Amino acid sequence: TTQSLASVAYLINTLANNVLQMLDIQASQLRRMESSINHISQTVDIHKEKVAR
Amino acid sequence: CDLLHAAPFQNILPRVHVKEGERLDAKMKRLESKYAPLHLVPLIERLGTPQQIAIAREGDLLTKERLCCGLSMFEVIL
Amino acid sequence: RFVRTVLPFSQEFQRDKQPNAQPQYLHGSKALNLAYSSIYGSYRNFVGPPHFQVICRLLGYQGIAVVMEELLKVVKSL
Repeated sequence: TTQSLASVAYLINTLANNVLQMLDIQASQLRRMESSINHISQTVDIHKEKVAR
Repeated sequence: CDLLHAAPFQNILPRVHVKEGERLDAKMKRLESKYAPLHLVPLIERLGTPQQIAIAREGDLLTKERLCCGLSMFEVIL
Repeated sequence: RFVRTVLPFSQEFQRDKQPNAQPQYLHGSKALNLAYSSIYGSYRNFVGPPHFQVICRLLGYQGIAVVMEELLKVVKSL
């Protein structure tokens, strides 16, 4: 039973760490995506004003 | 009115009062140094992505150049 | 200032029907709706600088150019 309890706790810890790591990289990718979208939106709006001028 | 609000970020300073004892050049240089952080282009140039530099330069060019700086259209209509 | 004339020579505008919805969609509560209508009722009897500046802000530059070109065409036809 002690061996089983130690193994179960070890499995839970590694799974939790892996999930947290996966979530963090996903958030980092999303933040990088947001910056690119903002740059594209800024580029579009300056392009439109030049045509209006 | 719109251009008036963009003066701080374009190094557009007014004519400050100068009295006996000091010259215009020294006062203007001190005043420019005081408002240096507000100026945008060099702050982006020193640190910032090239894309940010290009966007800021284009935005500054569009804002400074407008149709009340020696441009009219009533003559064309006539 | 521009003011309305007398004995109109044209009555063919036939504008679209006004949209009607709950008070919330327009100026919040019913009590607030009456106050705003009264406030803006002073601008109905004339057209002046306040109307022109709002038009400039809303239309930007594309609206001005297209309006000017259309007015030129109207003058040409007349």
